[PDB]
Amino acid sequence: IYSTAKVCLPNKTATCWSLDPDLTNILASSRSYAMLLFAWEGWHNAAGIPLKPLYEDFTALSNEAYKQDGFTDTGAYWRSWYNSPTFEDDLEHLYQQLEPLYLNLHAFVRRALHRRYGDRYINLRGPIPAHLLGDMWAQSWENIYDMVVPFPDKPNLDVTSTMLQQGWNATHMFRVAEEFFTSLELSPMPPEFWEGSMLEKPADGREVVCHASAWDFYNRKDFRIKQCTRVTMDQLSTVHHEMGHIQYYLQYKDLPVSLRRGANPGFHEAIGDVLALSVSTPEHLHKIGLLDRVTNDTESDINYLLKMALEKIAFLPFGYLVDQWRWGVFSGRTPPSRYNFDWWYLRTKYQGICPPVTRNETHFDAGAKFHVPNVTPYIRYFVSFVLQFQFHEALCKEAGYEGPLHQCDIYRSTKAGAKLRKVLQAGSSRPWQEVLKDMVGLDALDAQPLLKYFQPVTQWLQEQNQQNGEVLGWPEYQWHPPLPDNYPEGIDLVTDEAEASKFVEEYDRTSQVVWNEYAEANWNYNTNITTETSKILLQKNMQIANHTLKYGTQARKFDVNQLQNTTIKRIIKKVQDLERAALPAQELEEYNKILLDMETTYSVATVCHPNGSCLQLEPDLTNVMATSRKYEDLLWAWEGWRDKAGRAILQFYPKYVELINQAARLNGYVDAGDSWRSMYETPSLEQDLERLFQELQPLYLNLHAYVRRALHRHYGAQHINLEGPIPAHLLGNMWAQTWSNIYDLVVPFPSAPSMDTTEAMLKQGWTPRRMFKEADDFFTSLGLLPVPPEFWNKSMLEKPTDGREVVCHASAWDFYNGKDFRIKQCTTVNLEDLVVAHHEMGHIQYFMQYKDLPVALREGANPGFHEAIGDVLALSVSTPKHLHSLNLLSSEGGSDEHDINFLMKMALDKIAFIPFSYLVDQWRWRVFDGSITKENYNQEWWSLRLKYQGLCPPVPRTQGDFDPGAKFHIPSSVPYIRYFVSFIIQFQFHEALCQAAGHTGPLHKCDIYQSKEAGQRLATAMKLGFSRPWPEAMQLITGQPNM
Amino acid sequence: KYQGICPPVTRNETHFDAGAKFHVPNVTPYIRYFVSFVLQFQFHEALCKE
Amino acid sequence: SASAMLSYFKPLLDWLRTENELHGEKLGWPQYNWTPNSA
Ligand SMILES: *[C@@H]1O[C@H](CO)[C@@H](O[C@@H]2O[C@H](CO)[C@@H](O[C@@H]3O[C@H](CO)[C@@H](O)[C@H](O)[C@@H]3O)[C@H](O)[C@H]2NC(C)=O)[C@H](O)[C@H]1NC(C)=O
Ligand SMILES: *[C@@H]1O[C@H](CO)[C@@H](O[C@@H]2O[C@H](CO)[C@@H](O)[C@H](O)[C@H]2NC(C)=O)[C@H](O)[C@H]1NC(C)=O
Ligand SMILES: *[C@@H]1O[C@H](CO)[C@@H](O[C@@H]2O[C@H](CO)[C@@H](O)[C@H](O)[C@H]2NC(C)=O)[C@H](O)[C@H]1NC(C)=O
Ligand SMILES: *[C@@H]1O[C@H](CO)[C@@H](O[C@@H]2O[C@H](CO)[C@@H](O)[C@H](O)[C@H]2NC(C)=O)[C@H](O)[C@H]1NC(C)=O
Ligand SMILES: *[C@@H]1O[C@H](CO)[C@@H](O[C@@H]2O[C@H](CO)[C@@H](O)[C@H](O)[C@H]2NC(C)=O)[C@H](O)[C@H]1NC(C)=O
Repeated sequence: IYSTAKVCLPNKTATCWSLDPDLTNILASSRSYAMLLFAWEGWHNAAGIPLKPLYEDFTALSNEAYKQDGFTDTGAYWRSWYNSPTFEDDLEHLYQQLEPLYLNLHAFVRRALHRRYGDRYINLRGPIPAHLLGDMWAQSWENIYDMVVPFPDKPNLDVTSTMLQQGWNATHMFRVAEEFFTSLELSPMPPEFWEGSMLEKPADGREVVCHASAWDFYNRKDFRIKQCTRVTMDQLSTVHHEMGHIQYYLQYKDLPVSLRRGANPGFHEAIGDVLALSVSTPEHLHKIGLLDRVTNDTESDINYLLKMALEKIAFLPFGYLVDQWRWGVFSGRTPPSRYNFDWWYLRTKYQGICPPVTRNETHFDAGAKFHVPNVTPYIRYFVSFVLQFQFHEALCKEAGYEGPLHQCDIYRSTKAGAKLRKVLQAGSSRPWQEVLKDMVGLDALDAQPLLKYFQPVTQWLQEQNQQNGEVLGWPEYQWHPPLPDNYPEGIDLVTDEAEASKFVEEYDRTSQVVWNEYAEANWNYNTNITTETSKILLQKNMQIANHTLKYGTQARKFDVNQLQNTTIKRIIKKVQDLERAALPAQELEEYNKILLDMETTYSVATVCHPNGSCLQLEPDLTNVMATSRKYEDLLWAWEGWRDKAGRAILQFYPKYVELINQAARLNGYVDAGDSWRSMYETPSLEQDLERLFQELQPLYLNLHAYVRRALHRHYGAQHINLEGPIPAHLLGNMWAQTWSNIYDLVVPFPSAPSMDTTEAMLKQGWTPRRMFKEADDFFTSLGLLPVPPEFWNKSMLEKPTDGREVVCHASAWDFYNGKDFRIKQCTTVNLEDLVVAHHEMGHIQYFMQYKDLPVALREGANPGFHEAIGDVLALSVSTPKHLHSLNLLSSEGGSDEHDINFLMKMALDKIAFIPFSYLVDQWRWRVFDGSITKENYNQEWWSLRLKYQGLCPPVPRTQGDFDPGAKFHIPSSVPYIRYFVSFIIQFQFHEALCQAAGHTGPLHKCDIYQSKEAGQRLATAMKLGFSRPWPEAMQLITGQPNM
Repeated sequence: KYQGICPPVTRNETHFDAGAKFHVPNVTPYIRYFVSFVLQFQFHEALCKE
Repeated sequence: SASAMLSYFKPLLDWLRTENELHGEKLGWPQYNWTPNSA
């Protein structure tokens, strides 16, 4: 039942993991809490649950047999071999001598495991979980040594290439080990061995795969070994151990049959392991020709002794534990109703480990150990582990080298070999106490040589624990790790720091080049819509799509919560979501086609009179909606544009909503609106935005009343009602987002002409090159990064037509070409051109500032900071003081008239936009929510327009009109709440920068020019990029982490 | 193990729950009560037998 | 559930669908901005 025990995943695949070599490799290699826990729990259940009744019956039968024999118990019979009335008491004293070593090692390893697996699964004052360290039974911690190296700078002396380079055979290692045996006048080796024993993996036939036994032919004349061969140092050590066993077999040939076992049952392993100790030392390897020279350094010694103490000290609680439990079971102190209880009490009391899962009397965890079903006593291993260091010390003191015990081999030690032979001659002929006294000098087991052997690493461990300041061991028992969400399907998600880092770096390096190629293709397409650059753009789009899909699927195999980092966790989370690649291929193609159709239909549609002369949206319909003061023409333009664009995009929008919602659902979210709102990482964004709008409502209401009065005074009372909304087409803008074009109608003080001078005299000069040069000069004067010269040597900005047929935009493009950032925009001669120039300059400076960050972390916090940075400096640029400077007006004055005119212009620019910015996404969020259906797309849009903006339809809008489709951002899947957030944020930024720069008094007259402290604080808050959430940048810029 | 009793709160080595019993500080052997409880019934059975 | 309510009116729902299709009636109110006053 122990042999044919298997565990396999809930998927019930055709294969199931076995103990060897599957489960052992999984527990020694995989640094995943979920996978380690699954393997541990599955193996323990499988190998223990069906073994309980059999073990109870075996215990009864064995006790009956050995009570009939004469002993009181089977455990008493097992203890009878060592021939000591107080054997348990000497064992207890021996372990109480060795407790501090294991306590220090346990604290050190627990601290390392805490740094690895975090604080949720590991308690710094409780016991370690019983699966996170080394073996499945936690007997040896060698496999943990990878993550607990004391000095990782030096290379560990565990090398297999050195053996292969020197052309070592698969069997010559046995010969050199034999010559090492013969060096100390030992090894009277028979010739039958090499001609009657095989030491090699099975070349033909299905014999045993691998083991660590040496079966002897006996017959008083011939012996044998059955063991595989490799090129590792561990194989060499095991070879020396097995030949020590063979040497023991040789030295008592003359003794009778029953007097064959060598003294104590642990003497076999002690003799086999003292030679292994004397062999694996680096200096023996150097002097045997396997190493160039000895590294006589403290750090190498500490590393070697900590590697050795991870198997020779971590095993001491075991063995003692196992046979104590078995003695208790045999004595009747542990009835079948207390097997697991006493087992885990002993496991926590001595070893200091807790079960990863909850155990109870159903389980038999002691039955997962090999030696409990296959009934072999286990205290022999503890006795041998204590004894081998005593033997090593005795041989070393008898070898004439009274130095450190590590580099203390017995090579070429005649007297040591003589003593070893003298001990080996008598096997069970005499009591073991006399043999031990004859060899060492005392007749009892002693733990002092074991302490002396590990003295330097003991001192190092105590010092390091004192520096780290941790409790020695388990002052807080009763602690068990929380379940890792072990409902067994999420156990294959890799949660390793090294793998996550490697994936992050690979993604960074491939994303840089692929995104640079995409940006270059986009720049080539947009700069020249001719010459068929659309094909290259499509190729780059396909490359980006497939790369994003591949790396997102690769990052979906990782995890987020269990990652013990901030930057790596953020990058993995931001890569795990595919914006549009989560859809199947057919749906993805349909979504791409729908989006392209909507964008092309918006960018192509024109409305015009049946006369024949025709106008486009920009700059023809916008111009006729900006400079025309007449109800008929404005109404015609408004209705015609709404008709064309909206009725064209209505046939596409519902399917687009369906597809974007499906993609967002596949990405984890519940809606496309939820996916867009997740860009801000605030679970309560809507409440905050509603609070801000309620705060800003009175100012908009007053401005709306004043503008309504002015419009009534001009147009009349037939078209305008003093109480009631103003029609949306009378505000000088197509969408009535900004009321700047009707400023001449709403001038508070007409006798204060200090703003019309700018565009009046811009004809005297002000080339785009020189005005952008002045803008970057102001940027540098603030204390920011100068623009690279490629912006003038390579990039262009003056593209009115430039051989292309695309309407003008105001966007900024970035690519990691070393140092290259370029823009495109249509350049006019007015102040708004300078304002938008400063906005784009702020965009480009934001691009520069986070240069050293990873590609995935190239965002400017939430996407409202990106727009805010340029407008912050545009606010200070547009002040009358900064216009008087740099010669942007004739003269300026602080009188009430000029100040009020300037404030009214700024209000018509920003306050009139607050409701529109909030309205666009507000409608779109309700559309993606399923709250607004196709039947009332328009009705709810106009309800929002009346409720927030306070506008009314100039003409009756019916169902099937789709007025929202006339806005550019709606048939382009571009979020719009970012403009609301930016308009809120930029005034806070301006106020904080002014406060850091002084300028006590009114805020609207403060200038950020020549503010080194403000510039440095803006830089120190902008260099964060998307690495940290936006409240931190808010706190650095302003002082409060709130909008 | 013996009483089948679990602590209501989470305990750990800062505590000393054996000291809350009266007989532990005021050191007095406690097994005499176990022995007396068994012996009284032994005596009762023997006397009622006789 | 509304299954019982829908099954109660099933003959009337079928007749109404037939009559509306025959008369060319369009379900809903496409001209939602309409108002009898009409200024
Ligand atoms: C335990 O029993 C074994 C098996 O009988 C004994 O080994 C045998 O010992 C005898 C002598 O007692 C050996 O015979 C002698 O061997 C050589 C042959 O060159 C020579 O000295 C003599 O002419 C004589 O034949 C015998 O070979 C050997 N093995 C076998 C298989 O019989 C062993 O001595 C006994 N041990 C004790 C402690 O009594
Ligand atoms: C071990 O490797 C050697 C490599 O040549 C093989 O033959 C040895 O050759 C040397 C040089 O002529 C002889 O002195 C040795 O006696 C040979 N035998 C040894 C070292 O065992 C040899 O066949 C290889 N043994 C294997 C592969 O089992
Ligand atoms: C490795 O270096 C250690 C010291 O780090 C050497 O220890 C020497 O031990 C002897 C014992 O008799 C002392 O007398 C010496 O003073 C020690 N040497 C020092 C402190 O430099 C040890 O021998 C070295 N081993 C090898 C193989 O080089
Ligand atoms: C865990 O986070 C740390 C702290 O940020 C990472 O160290 C930086 O990683 C970024 C990744 O883009 C590198 O640009 C920096 O150079 C790293 N800082 C250094 C090397 O000092 C670290 O890589 C993350 N991962 C691990 C496994 O530690
Ligand atoms: C031992 O038990 C106590 C009681 O639960 C643990 O909890 C803290 O005890 C300290 C005093 O020792 C109190 O000041 C704290 O308020 C307790 N709670 C917390 C959450 O800290 C205590 O941690 C345990 N001691 C050790 C060493 O683990």
